[PDB]
Amino acid sequence: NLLHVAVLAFPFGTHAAPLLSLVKKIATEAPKVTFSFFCTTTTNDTLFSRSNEFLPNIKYYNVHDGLPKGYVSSGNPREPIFLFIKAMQENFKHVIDEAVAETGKNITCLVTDAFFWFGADLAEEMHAKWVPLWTAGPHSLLTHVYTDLIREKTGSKEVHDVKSIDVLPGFPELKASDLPEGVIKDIDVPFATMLHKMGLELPRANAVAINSFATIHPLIENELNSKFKLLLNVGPFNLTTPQRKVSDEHGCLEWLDQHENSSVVYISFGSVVTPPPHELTALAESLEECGFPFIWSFRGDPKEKLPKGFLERTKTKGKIVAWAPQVEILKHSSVGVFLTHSGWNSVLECIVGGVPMISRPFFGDQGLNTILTESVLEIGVGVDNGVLTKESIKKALELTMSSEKGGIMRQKIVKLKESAFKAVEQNGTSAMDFTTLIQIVTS
Ligand SMILES: O=c1ccn([C@@H]2O[C@H](COP(=O)(O)OP(=O)(O)O)[C@@H](O)[C@H]2O)c(=O)[nH]1
Ligand SMILES: O=c1c(O)c(-c2cc(O)c(O)c(O)c2)oc2cc(O)cc(O)c12
Repeated sequence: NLLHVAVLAFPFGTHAAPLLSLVKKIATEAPKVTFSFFCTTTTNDTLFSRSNEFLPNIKYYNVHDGLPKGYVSSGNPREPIFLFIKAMQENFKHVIDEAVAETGKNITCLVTDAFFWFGADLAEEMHAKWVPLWTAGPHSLLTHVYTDLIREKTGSKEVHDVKSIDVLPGFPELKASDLPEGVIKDIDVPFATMLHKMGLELPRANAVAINSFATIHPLIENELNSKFKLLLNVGPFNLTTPQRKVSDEHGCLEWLDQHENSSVVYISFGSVVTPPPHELTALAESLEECGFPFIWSFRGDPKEKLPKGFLERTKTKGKIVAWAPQVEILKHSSVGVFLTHSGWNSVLECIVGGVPMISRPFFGDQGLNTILTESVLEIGVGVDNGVLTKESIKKALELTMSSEKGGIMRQKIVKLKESAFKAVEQNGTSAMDFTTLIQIVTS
C-alpha cells in the first residue's frame, strides 16, 4: 500500500472544512492509503478534535501563509488572502516535500480546492492525478468556465448594466453587477486571476468534484458536465459527509423547542460578513418591531455594533450568539425563515432544512446564488435593491412569513429537499459519484 493523497486546502472562508470532511469520508473507507492535508497553521489548528477526532491515515501539514513578520491588518481583510495567493504555488510545493519525506511515499493523487488552478501542472510533474473540488454551486462554476466568452461579448454597455447577457441556461438574463466578482468586475485582483485560470485549467483534471447534486438543476448540471473529463456531484455535503459535531453552548435548540412551528427568524450572514451599521440598526429595529422571535448569529461585539439597549430590550424575544449550530437550527421545525447572505453551504443546509430564505448577498458568488434561489428555484426572495432597510426587511418578512408566497416557497424547497435525499440514497446519483470519486482517489 504505497498510495499517497496530497490535499491542498484554501485557508479562507468555508473551504478547508468541507474539503476535509470529503477527505475524511474517503479516508475511513481506505485505511491503507495515506492522506496529507495542507493548509495554514491557523486553519489547521482550528480543524481539530472534531466529530472524527482523528483518522490514523490523515496527517496535517502547515503551508506558509505569505505574511511578513509582525504583520498587522490595515488595508482590507482581503490583504492576507492576496498575500497567501501570491506565493501559494511554491509554498504548497515546499510543504509537500515534508509529507513525502516523512511518509517516504511519493504523491499519487492531488485533491485540491478548485481555486488551485496550478493543480493540473503540479499533478503533471508529480506523475499524479488531479481531482479539484469546487465547494460552491454548479451555476457559479459554469460562469467561471465561461469567463473568456463572457468577456468577449461584453463592451461598455454590458459593464455598465445597460445590456444583459445570456450566460447561463435556464437563468434570467444577467447584469454585469450580478456576476460572481472577478468575472467581469475587477479582473485585476489576485482572486480574480486565480478563478480565471481555474476556469481554463479544470478541463485537464481527472475529474471535477462538486458540492452539488445533479437534479438541483439538470440544464446547468449537464452543461457543466460537458466541460470536464468528469463531473462528480458529491453533495450536498451536509448529507453526504455529515459531522457528529453538534455544539450548542448557548442552548439555541432548547430555546427553539419553546417556540411554535415556523415562527422563528434565523439570521446569519456567513462566517465573516458584518453588515454596515445602518443595515444592522435597520434589522435590529425591524426585529424588535415586528415582534418575530429570532436567533441571530452575529459576528463581532453586539453591545458595540448593535443599538444601545437592544440586547436587554429583546432578551426574551430572541438570542444573539457569536456562533450557532446552524445545520440543526435550519432543520428545526420552529424556524419559519432564514435571513442569509446566500453562501452556498448555507443555501444547501437550508434546502435540507426546508426553510424559505430571504437573501442579502455581499460578495463572491452570493449574488448569483440569490438569483438562483429567487428567480430560478424560487425558494427565497432577495431584499429590494440588495440592501437591508426597515422597508425592504419588513417587505421580505411578510412575503415569506405571512403571505401565500411564503407557502409556495416552502412547497418548492420541500420538493427540492426530497430530490436531495434521493440523490444521496444508496444508489442515488451522488452516492454513485462519491463511489467513483473514492475509486479514482484511492487507485
Ligand atoms: O452561526 C453560524 C454561522 C455559520 N455557520 C456555518 O458557516 C458556514 C458558512 O458557509 P457559506 O458557504 O454559507 O458562507 P461563507 O461562510 O463561505 O461566507 C455554513 O456551513 C454554516 O453552517 C455555523 O455553523 N454557525
Ligand atoms: O473571498 C472571496 C471569495 O470567496 C470570492 C469568490 C468569487 C467568485 O467569483 C466565486 O464564484 C466564489 O465562489 C468566491 O471572491 C473574492 C474576491 C476578492 O477580491 C476578495 C475575496 O476575499 C474574495
